Amino acid sequence: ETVCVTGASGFIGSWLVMRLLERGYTVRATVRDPTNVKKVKHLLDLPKAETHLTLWKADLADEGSFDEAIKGCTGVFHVATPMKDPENEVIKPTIEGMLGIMKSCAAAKTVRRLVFTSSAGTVNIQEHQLPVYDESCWSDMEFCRAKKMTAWMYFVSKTLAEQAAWKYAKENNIDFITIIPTLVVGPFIMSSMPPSLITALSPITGNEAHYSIIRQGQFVHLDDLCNAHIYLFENPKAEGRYICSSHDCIILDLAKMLREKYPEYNIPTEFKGVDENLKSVCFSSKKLTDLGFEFKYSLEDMFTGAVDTCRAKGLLPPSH
Ligand SMILES: NC(=O)c1ccc[n+]([C@@H]2O[C@H](COP(=O)([O-])OP(=O)(O)OC[C@H]3O[C@@H](n4cnc5c(N)ncnc54)[C@H](OP(=O)(O)O)[C@@H]3O)[C@@H](O)[C@H]2O)c1
Ligand SMILES: O=c1c(O)c(-c2cc(O)c(O)c(O)c2)oc2cc(O)cc(O)c12
Ligand SMILES: O=c1c(O)c(-c2cc(O)c(O)c(O)c2)oc2cc(O)cc(O)c12
Repeated sequence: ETVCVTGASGFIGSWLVMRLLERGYTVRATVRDPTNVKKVKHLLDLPKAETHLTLWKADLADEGSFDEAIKGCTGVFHVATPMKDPENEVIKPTIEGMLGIMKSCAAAKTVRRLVFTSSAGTVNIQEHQLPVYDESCWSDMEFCRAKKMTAWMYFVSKTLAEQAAWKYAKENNIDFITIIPTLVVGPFIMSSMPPSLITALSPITGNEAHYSIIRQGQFVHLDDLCNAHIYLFENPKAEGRYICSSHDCIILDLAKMLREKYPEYNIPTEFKGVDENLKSVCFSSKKLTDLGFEFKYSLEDMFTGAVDTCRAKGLLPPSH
């Protein structure tokens, strides 16, 4: 059958296409710029890309642009998201894009299910942290707007887009699933540095401005995540939002896993404002596992796959 994947040039999108191709789907991968060799080379190099992968130019800002790509699809995987005035440059596009792709799905008449990649930023952005988050939990928009932490506009954009999308999904018998990853970490097929690896390997690179997100962190392996995407597309019992997250630990525990694996790097021992009495916040993937889905990887796997791919590509120095 034929499935569309938006944001195929990205870290999650390209890995998902790979997996969908390996499982024997015919894939329509969407990109904003098909002439960009540094993004399409990696797509066109995937197994079965010659016979089962087609490329489609589309942009979330352009109303109707996903129309033709989606027409004749049985499934859509909406992974793409827009990345000075955030309210209009990021927020509105994301919501409109989202609706735009369900409109395009309905216009298509052939889509049986739409799977949206959401964000942990839709779940736990509030001032007080619960010890365990689940799918009934939603982020606090007034806290986002009033405090404006790093990435606030992506918290707000994805929360609003997913809620706007659920409205539409119930209205129009559009059968909609959402998957909520926490920090996605793993090897990758792209030659640019995955954004979430800038955050995950921050203990190594010393990028302080990324610590807050891993102070109390949650993690999922890219391959577990893509599988979860396909599983949920297929498994017709699937309903609702699904958290996809395999590990949680505070930054001390992360950094401590890393030091032991990577003596080679200058991985600090203590972090500002972080007691060992800091509780870890877990994202419960019970709803997903109760369906039957199983996680195949470990925190160690994630960061090994990551650091190995990053050095191989010259994105990380081999030591400090
Ligand atoms: N990685 C994580 O830790 C993580 C965790 C939770 C949720 N997510 C969600 O996962 C998705 C994938 O993120 P990722 O980390 O794979 O990011 P990425 O590698 O930066 O990929 C993002 C994709 O978005 C596409 N895109 C950006 N602007 C677009 C636009 N205006 N129209 C159409 N496509 C556009 C980019 O395509 P081009 O640049 O080719 O145009 C790129 O393919 C995002 O929705 C994000 O919110 C990621
Ligand atoms: O670069 C960043 C980023 O992209 C996101 C992000 C968060 C979400 O919830 C999303 O849904 C999303 O698309 C992006 O958060 C961040 C949080 C930080 O503390 C620091 C960062 O550098 C980022
Ligand atoms: O999409 C992203 C995302 O959801 C989160 C995130 C992870 C968590 O574990 C949370 O608890 C949380 O609230 C947000 O971080 C990110 C960091 C990046 O560099 C880039 C991203 O795209 C995300």
